[PDB]
Formats: sequence, C-alpha cells, structure tokens
Amino acid sequence: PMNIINTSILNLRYESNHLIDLSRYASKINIGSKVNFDPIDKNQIQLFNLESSKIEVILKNAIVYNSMYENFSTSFWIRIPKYFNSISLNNEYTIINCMENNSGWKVSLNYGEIIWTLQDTQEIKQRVVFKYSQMINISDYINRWIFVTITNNRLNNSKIYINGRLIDQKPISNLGNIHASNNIMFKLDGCRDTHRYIWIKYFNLFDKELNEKEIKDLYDNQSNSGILKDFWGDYLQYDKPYYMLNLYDPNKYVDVNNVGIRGYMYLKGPRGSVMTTNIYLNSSLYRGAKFIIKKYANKDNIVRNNDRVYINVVVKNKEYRLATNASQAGVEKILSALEIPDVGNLSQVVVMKSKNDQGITNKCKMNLQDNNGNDIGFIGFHQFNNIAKLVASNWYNRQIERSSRTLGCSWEFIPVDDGWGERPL
Amino acid sequence: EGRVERDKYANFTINFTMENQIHTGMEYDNGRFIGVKFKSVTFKDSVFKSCTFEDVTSVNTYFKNCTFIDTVFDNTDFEPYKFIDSEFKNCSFFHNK
Ligand SMILES: *[C@@H]1O[C@H](CO[C@@H]2O[C@@H](C)[C@@H](O)[C@@H](O)[C@@H]2O)[C@@H](O[C@@H]2O[C@H](CO)[C@@H](O[C@@H]3O[C@H](CO)[C@@H](O)[C@H](O)[C@@H]3O)[C@H](O)[C@H]2NC(C)=O)[C@H](O)[C@H]1NC(C)=O
Ligand SMILES: *[C@@H]1O[C@H](CO)[C@@H](O)[C@H](O)[C@H]1NC(C)=O
Repeated sequence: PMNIINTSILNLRYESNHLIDLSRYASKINIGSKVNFDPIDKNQIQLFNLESSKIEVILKNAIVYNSMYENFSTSFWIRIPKYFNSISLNNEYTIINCMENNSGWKVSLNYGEIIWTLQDTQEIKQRVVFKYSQMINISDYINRWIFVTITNNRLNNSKIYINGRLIDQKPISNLGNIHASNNIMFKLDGCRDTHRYIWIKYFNLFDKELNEKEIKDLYDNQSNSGILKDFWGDYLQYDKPYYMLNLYDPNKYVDVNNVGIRGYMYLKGPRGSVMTTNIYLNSSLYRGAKFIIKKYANKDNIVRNNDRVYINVVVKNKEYRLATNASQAGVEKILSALEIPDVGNLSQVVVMKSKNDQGITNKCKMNLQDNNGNDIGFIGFHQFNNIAKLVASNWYNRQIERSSRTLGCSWEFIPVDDGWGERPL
Repeated sequence: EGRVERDKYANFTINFTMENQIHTGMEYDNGRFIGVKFKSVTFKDSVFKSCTFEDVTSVNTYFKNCTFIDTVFDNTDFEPYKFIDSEFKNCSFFHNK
C-alpha cells in the first residue's frame, strides 16, 4: 500500500477474518450482528436499514478531532442502490457519523445526493454536496461503485471529489472550533425507506488536506487494475450471466438471429427505457442475449486481465458457444452461437483484456484466438447490408488504444443486481 | 380469463380484439396482451402486476387511475395520452425505431 495509507489516522480493512484498523493507532472496531460482508471480497461491506446493521470505530483519544485549524480528509468507495420509493424524496439520512453535542463531521445521503457536513461548537455548519440525476439514459453513478474523497482546509475550503475529479466545494473558514466525536458510527440513521442499503469499501481518514495527485493515486491504486470488473464495478466472474453493452452505441443490445454456424449475432436497438413515475427514467439494461464467461486456462472465480476463457451465449434459456470460422472471406469474422457439443475445431478461445483507462477496470475487450493460439481479433461489430453483426477483427488490434476506433470493441458486462430494479428478459 | 380472487385475474393470455368495454377496480397479475387491438376500452382504478403488452394497437383506449408494476410494454402504440393519472413502478418500454 502507498505511504498516505501507511500514515493514515484510520485504515479500515478486512484481514484474517476480522474488520480491523491497520493504522499505527489500531483503533477498536465493534461490528453489529447484521452487517453483511461480500464472500468474494470481504472488504465490500453492506449496511441495511436496521439498528444492528452498524459498524463502530472507537477512536484513540490521541486522534479524536477537536480543532480550529487542523486539516483533514476522508476517502472511501460507495455503491448506492437506485432510489425506488417516493418516501426517499427529501429524506436526508446519515451513513457515517462523527457528530457529538452538535459538533464534528458526517457523511449523509439523500435522493440523488452524497452530502458532507461540518459543524462547529457554535452550531455553525457548512454542507458540501454531490448531486446525480435519476433521469438519465446511462448513469456513471446510480448503483455503481463510486470513489469519494472529501478534504478540509480550515483556512479556506472543504472539497468533494468523485472518481478523482473535483465536483463541489464550499468555504469553511467561517467555522470555529470543531469538536468531533470519540467514535465513528457507520450506519443508516434517519432513513425512512425500510429497504434502503449501501455498500461501502476501503474507508480511510487522513490528517491533512489531500492534494489532487494524492487523490488520483489513491483512486488508481484502489481500482484493482489487475482484475476485470462488471458494469456495477464488482469483480468480473466466471459462470455468471451478463447482459452486454457495447461502448460505440450504448443504445443497442446483442441479439441472435438464429443459432448455429449459419446464424449470427448482432446489435439491435433502441434499448428503450425503464421507469418509475417521478423517481427514475433510464435506459433499459436487461436486454438481449446474455454472455457467460467459462474457465479455460486460479481456483477462485474472478476474471483477470489476460485470462483465456470461453464465452457461452444464452438464447431462450439455453447455453450455446460463441465461435467463428476464421477461414471465412475477409478480415471481419462473423461470430455465431453454436450448440456446445457441435463446436468442433471452430475458433472459440477468448483472451479477456481491460481497456487501459483511468479508474475501475470495467471496459473490457475480448481477443478471439484459434486453437493454435493465433489472434483472430477483438470482438466488435461490422455493418453487413445495414446489419451490425458481431465480428472478431484484427483491424481493432491494429488501432491506437484511446482512439475512438476501439469503442466498437469495448464492452461492459451487466449482471442482474438488487439495486437496479428492472424486470429481466 | 383466469379469475382467481375477488379482485384479480392471473396467468392469462389475450390475443384477440377487445372492444367497447369498461373494467373497474381489478388487478391483473401476469397478464399477457399479445397482438391485441383495443377499441374504445377503458380500464379504471386497476392494477397491472408483471403484465406484458406486446404488439398491441389501441383506439379511443384509456387507462385511468391505473397502477402498473414490473410491466413490459413491447412494441405497443401506448403514447402518454393513453394514460390519465396513472402510475408506473419499474416498468419497461420498448419500441422499434
Ligand atoms: C421496484 O423494484 C425494486 C427493486 O427490486 C428488485 O427489482 C425488482 C423488479 C424485483 O426483480 C426484485 O426481486 C428485485 O429485488 C423493489 O424493491 C425491492 O422490493 C423487494 C420486495 O419485492 C424487497 O425485498 C426484500 O428484501 C429484504 C432483504 O433486503 C427481505 O428482508 C424482505 O423479505 C424482502 O424480500 C427489496 O428489499 C426491495 N429493494 C429495494 C432496493 O428497495 C420494489 O418493490 C419495486 N417496486 C414495486 C412497486 O414493485
Ligand atoms: C384512484 O383509486 C384509488 C384507490 O384505488 C382511490 O383512492 C383514488 O381516489 C382514485 N383516484 C381518482 C382520481 O379517482
């Protein structure tokens, strides 16, 4: 881990079967009985709208905040399910609480909002707010892992950063002595939506205002760039059905015209919409054939950069194999969905790769290979008589990455998730 | 039609013209309206749960004070004016370009 973490005043991590503070100060952590840890990555913590769903960090007296001038920052990742219920409009709820006797700091949420609040011993408070809309085709934020960083310079400003970019700031120099709490309560507090929850990961507390570079480094390090991710930002996994999104035209979905070597897959649109009256209106995500990633070439279930895999394709609740005949005329090799026992010597091995971008590693590429391991090419699409058929093409492999030409071969994998609330088809 | 309770129909398929009818206060669970032509049909104070409307056309057809839950509208002609004071919860709308 990098130096800023090593010197953090709090470093909350799951290790050797316990949630502990790895900071020099080794603060005590109390865990309530209804806190859920993700079995695949136990640093991912789920808190429900229940009294016993809580984590309490009892801080060492030394690092308890009680100052007029000491700068400090916090960072963490959060994944917030879509808001569904109108009771959630105008209902601000605390999630991370270091307030005592009406002074200190807190992280709270509201409909389409992440809120940072400071309050001094004179009852003077200041709020800094990140806003995201639920009326949007495809959101970067709704139900997707977000990296939050909040910094406080006592002489001037408090800043909120989202995924490493500055989003809001407000002057705080009118605030006097801030006397924060002896402990930090991670818990849903004041939430009127019975079914609300959050996921959180990698909470840290720093005793300085973090600068832009430190924030960028923190974002990149904690992104886990060796491991591929799904659309939501979770680890990409084997044996899990994913709807597909192509980054060149996110308004299409994958369809199969017929199964077998004479058939083809293609991109078909528009995606259409999913909505709740006055609450959200988004592009529908649960459309078209699903891909299942299959092990070929680690005992765990996580898909890593450069893993060689097979891809099954689910058409009317049956599994087929993604494949092509590389002997077909032309650079663009049209893909088919084959009966699995029928695949024979067809080209089907896929090298999973991430697009080398900033942030979470969830823009994925799939390099098709023949049975001798020779590249046939990244999977994208090509127009044949106005039909956008899926293809493997080595033309893609010849392009500069970050050139717009590679959008055609960039995908996201979307599994059915509790925080999305669309009917799967 | 699949009448199952006092207030509901369930697990039915309609694929024929529906004409000159008013339906009030009913719930419809897992109803499939497939290739239906609605003509002067009003649904009023009704609930549609996990229904599918697919390849439907409609003339002088209204849903008044209806709630739609987990319902799919796939290639319908259901513009906003088909609905009066109606509510949608987790509903999907698909249409060919
Ligand atoms: C709109 O959709 C949301 C989200 O629900 C998810 O998507 C739906 C379309 C369905 O496919 C669901 O299966 C899927 O979870 C609905 O909110 C959710 O309601 C369900 C109850 O139907 C809640 O389930 C509860 O789960 C808790 C544990 O967390 C159990 O203790 C309960 O016994 C119960 O099973 C679920 O928590 C809730 N999710 C959220 C984020 O609120 C919503 O009901 C739906 N709207 C309407 C009007 O139907
Ligand atoms: C709609 O129906 C509900 C009950 O189903 C009723 O309470 C309400 O008054 C109705 N609204 C109108 C405008 O008729």
